Amino acid sequence: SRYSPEFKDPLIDKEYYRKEEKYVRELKKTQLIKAAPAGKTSSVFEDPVISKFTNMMMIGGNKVLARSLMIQTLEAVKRKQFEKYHAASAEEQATIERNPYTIFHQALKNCEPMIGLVPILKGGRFYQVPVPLPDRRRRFLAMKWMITECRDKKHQRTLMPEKLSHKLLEAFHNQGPVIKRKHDLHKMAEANRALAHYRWW
Amino acid sequence: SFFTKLTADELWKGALAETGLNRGQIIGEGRYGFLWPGLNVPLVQTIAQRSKEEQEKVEADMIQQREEWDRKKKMKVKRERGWSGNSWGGISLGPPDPGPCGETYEDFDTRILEVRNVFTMTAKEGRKKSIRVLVAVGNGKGAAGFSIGKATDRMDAFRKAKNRAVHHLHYIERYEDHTIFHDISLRFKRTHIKMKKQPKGYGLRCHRAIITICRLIGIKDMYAKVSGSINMLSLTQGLFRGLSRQETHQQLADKKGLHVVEIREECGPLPIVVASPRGPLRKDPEPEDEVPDVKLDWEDVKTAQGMKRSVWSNLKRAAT
Amino acid sequence: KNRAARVRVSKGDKPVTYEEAHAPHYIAHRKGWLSLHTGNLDGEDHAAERTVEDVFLRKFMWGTFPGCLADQLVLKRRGNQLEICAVVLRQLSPHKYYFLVGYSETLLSYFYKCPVRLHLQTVPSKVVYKYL
Amino acid sequence: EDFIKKQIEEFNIGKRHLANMMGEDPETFTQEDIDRAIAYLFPSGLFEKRARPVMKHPEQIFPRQRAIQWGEDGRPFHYLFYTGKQSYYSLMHDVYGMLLNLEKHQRWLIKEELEEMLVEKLSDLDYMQFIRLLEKLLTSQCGAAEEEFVQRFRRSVTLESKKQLIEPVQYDEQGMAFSKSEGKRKTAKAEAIVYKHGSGRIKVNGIDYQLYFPITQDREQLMFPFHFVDRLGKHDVTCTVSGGGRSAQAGAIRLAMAKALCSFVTEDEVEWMRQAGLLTTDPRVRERKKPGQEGARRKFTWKK
RNA sequence: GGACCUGGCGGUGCUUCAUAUCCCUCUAGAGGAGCCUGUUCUGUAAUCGAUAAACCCCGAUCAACCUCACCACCUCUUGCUCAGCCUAUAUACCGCCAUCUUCAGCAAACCCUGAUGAAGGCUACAAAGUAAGCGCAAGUACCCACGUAAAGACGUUAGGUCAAGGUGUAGCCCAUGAGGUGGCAAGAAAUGGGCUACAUUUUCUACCCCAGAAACGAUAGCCCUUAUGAAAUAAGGGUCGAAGGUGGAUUUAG
Ligand SMILES: C[NH+](C)c1cc(NC(=O)CNC(C)(C)C)c(O)c2c1C[C@H]1C[C@H]3[C@H]([NH+](C)C)C(O)=C(C(N)=O)C(=O)[C@@]3(O)C(O)=C1C2=O
Ligand SMILES: [Mg+2]
Ligand SMILES: [Mg+2]
Ligand SMILES: [Mg+2]
Ligand SMILES: [Mg+2]
Ligand SMILES: [Mg+2]
Ligand SMILES: [Mg+2]
Ligand SMILES: [Mg+2]
Repeated sequence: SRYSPEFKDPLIDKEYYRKEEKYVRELKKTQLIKAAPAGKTSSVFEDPVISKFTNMMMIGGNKVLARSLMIQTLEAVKRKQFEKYHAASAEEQATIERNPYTIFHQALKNCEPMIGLVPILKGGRFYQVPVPLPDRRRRFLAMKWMITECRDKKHQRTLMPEKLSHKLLEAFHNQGPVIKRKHDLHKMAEANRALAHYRWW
Repeated sequence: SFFTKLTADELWKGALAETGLNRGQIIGEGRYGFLWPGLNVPLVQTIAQRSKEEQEKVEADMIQQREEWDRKKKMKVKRERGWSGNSWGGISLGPPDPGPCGETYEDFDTRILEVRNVFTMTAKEGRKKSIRVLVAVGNGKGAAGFSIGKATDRMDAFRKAKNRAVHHLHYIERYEDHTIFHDISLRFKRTHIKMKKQPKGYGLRCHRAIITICRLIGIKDMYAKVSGSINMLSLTQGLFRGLSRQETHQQLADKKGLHVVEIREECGPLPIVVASPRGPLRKDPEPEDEVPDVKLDWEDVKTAQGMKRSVWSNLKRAAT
Repeated sequence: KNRAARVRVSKGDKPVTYEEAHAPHYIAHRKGWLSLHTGNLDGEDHAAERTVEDVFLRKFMWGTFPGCLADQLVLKRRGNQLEICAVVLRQLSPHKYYFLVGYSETLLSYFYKCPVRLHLQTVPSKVVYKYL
Repeated sequence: EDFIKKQIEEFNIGKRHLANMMGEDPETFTQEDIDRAIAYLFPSGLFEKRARPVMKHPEQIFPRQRAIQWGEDGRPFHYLFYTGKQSYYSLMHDVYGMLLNLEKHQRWLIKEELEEMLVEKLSDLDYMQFIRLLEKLLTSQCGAAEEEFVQRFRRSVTLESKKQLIEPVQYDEQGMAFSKSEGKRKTAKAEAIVYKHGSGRIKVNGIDYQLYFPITQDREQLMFPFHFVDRLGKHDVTCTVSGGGRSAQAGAIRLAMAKALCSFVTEDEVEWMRQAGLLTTDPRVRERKKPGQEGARRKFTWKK
């Protein structure tokens, strides 16, 4: 780390920066601050979930190809949902939603797991023990399952925006392999509902 | 190649392998013998070169001087023997080192008594040798004492031991500066020392360590037999304990309030007063306890009755 | 362990000079250089033969002032004026000293073909920076 | 010591001899001028500023040799001599006594500084107990004498200030107003010129931002300071840029525009955007490969 | 044999920790394919040295001849040398290093304790420890005081090199030394490390990231030409168009 430990984290929030924590403000004006990374931005078009998914999709430092495979996915999502409102019906239309950001976010929230499995060694044999997962771990698990179910290699010639758009609309409508594997993790934890007493934490 | 040559300091470091010789030369002597004017011969101003006879004679003198040099290396040094050759037990280290407190120990003689190679185990090294030595210092006038020195080097251990014993001396009281006052029986730990006061001219018929210690103290005539464990570092300690816990004639006279008088068979029935009390004289006589309750030694009674048959006992030995 | 120019610690009785004491990682952080010749800079040609002559000078003067060079020499080289500044001891006779000065003074001039100058600096005893 | 006295004499005479060889033969040759004269006289070229030559009064050169603690009677001078720590224990005794008589009436020194003032070696817990007693004496309502005691033991702080240095406004060109700042990140340099009004325009190496920066990430990096300070289309820029790459150049520009816009935005908001992290350089630079590795921190195959 | 002192060990207890290491975790690989390059084995008339960590693109920041010490054949005798030897011993060594070390100890000299034994020396509301010196630290290099470098003692492992050079001991001098000329570096197999891939975040072309199109993989093999060289390894083109479907156990690095 090229920053000294006294170098502090910069915070970028417009609604904070307009006006208890008054001593925090004075102390922060008396600490050194470190530089802001390139990915974060004072725009409010940004979603941190969206940027995190882009960074996890990145292969070998290509944020260009990453954002490309992300913006094409979002477009393709808007195109299909727009086709939907167009070909729809008086009432159907009011129900269909087409914000490529809410659809991604809510598909991730339906994809996230609530329980997890930890391998615990006891008596030589390894056991799969149910465990409460942290929120950071379950959000990362939802995102990583989505990315691996895009790179499953069972898609053949299909391009990445087509893959992620189809998978993510299925996940928003609560179907597909990511929901299936979350259900599989949940069902295996149930097989293992007694082995949870193996936990010491 | 002169370029691949090296310093001699470096050549020997490799030859000796002690980490796991040019002094007989003048500054201009050459094999060709071109005796110069600033070197060898002083500064008439005439360059010249000696002949085949002067060269051969000078180099013959040089090789002979080398030969006498290897002689002064290969003389023999004479080490006095202590208790045996290749031992350390009677070896006299010198006077104790002069004190940095403007002090001197010049009438003091230091003699070793035991040298042991002592080892402990280390995590990194393993067997680690430390020399442990015991020495005794005395001026033959009563002041003597022993101490242990421990080091990695024997000279350092010797120095530590003697310079510590001069600070840990005793004072031994002597009868007529030749013997002990009485008979001393003492068991120190598991070493039994039995010493008898003896008349003049009896000699030091004691264990060899006791002989050296009593030569450092000034005791000239005494008998001593040691039994049990003969450990040197219990022998010296028990010897010093008994000899420093002697009871003298004046102390006996003061404690009992009576005259302490001598009866020698050499002089006759003549009474020889050796110690009178320095205070009042007690007038009740000493109680003649008939058939005294005293613990006798079976070796002494055996020698008295003549049933002590040994082919080792009264052997003709050298002086002291 | 690194063993390049590091005189190891003995028992605390080993006289040692500033030069010998410092290790190669102090080579211009605390020590500096004993030979100042220009060839090791960016653009020059003859640095190799300068060093080949350098080790020669060190060993010639070591064998020619036998057992009087206290510490190592300073072979500086400005212009064609090679200089062999020295720190030689105070044991041999001054006429012998002036002799070996002259002998060298002319012999390295005829070996290397330039002005060579020895500026001795007599010292009583071999200096001690620290006892290792 | 006679050593110290003759060293002093020799410095004085040599200092005057030093002003002769130079040219300041008038008597007052200061210590800075002494350092200046020896620098030139014999060129250093040694990385350690102690390994270079020097000409100070023997006082600073030679250390503090403690005086003899007993005369020619034996009879040591201080009454607490046989503690071996006369100065420290005399100070602790005194501080305890002032706490006592004050109770009857009613930053901090570092260990090395205290050892320098006492000319005696000290334990860390001894220092800690001394500091504890001194804090007991300030916490207790003490008088002006014990105040000068606490203040001859307390030392300076040398606080710094973390207000961003505002560049002057150069009212120039024909009649416009600008600020010309600089920025650097990952071998890239950007000198930026920002005029107070102008409604938006960049000229990065002659062309606009849509031409020099085809990547929307770079355009976001160029937006960043304006969209923080709510002055998006209210100033205009012109930037010269050398070295680096597609993101390093944009970061250097971002820093330069922020450090130039500081003069056009208020001081509370320049503090606010310093807190937001647009006014500090990024010290993250590429590291060095090492001999025997396969990268800067990357190693080879098997080692265990 | 009894009892100890010190150290090492314990599938040794309690506590506190490791953080790129201890696990759960995170990213990219190895192990599967081809090629390159070391090593083992086989082979040859055909060097030597490294050989768990701490050998295995290692002496080599480098062998067509030279290098070269190997082999074959043929020659030379005060031989470039007040010869020589790359002969044997790294278990005689200097030299320069590996390793613990991604440690903090090593300690002269004293003093005390242990009935003056091997040994041991802790309590800050303090019970005997005091300490020069080396080491960490500190100071320096690079862009900061951060990070990375350098640095890391005593010793351990008779750890690595008599072949870098020097060299003790023992040997040769018709020889084991010296020179010339020509060959030695091949795979029924195996293994270590890399390089490139098995494509769709891909492939080719422009552009150097707003297009068109496709819907793959040899730096191998054979042929041509060129570079350098007395004498071809390298380079470009042509040709071809392998096996290969992201690799189990185990493992590496951050
Ligand atoms: C046979 N052993 C007792 C032995 C003997 C000698 N030398 C002699 O005794 C010869 N002495 C004469 C020449 C007759 C005077 C030896 O010289 C050696 C060794 C042992 C080896 C072992 C080596 C081995 N290496 C090759 C992998 C090894 O396991 C290690 C290791 N630490 O990894 C070694 O210690 C080893 O390298 C080694 O040092 C040995 C010898 O040097
Ligand atoms: Mg004998
Ligand atoms: Mg190293
Ligand atoms: Mg070997
Ligand atoms: Mg040969
Ligand atoms: Mg290092
Ligand atoms: Mg350091
Ligand atoms: Mg060996």
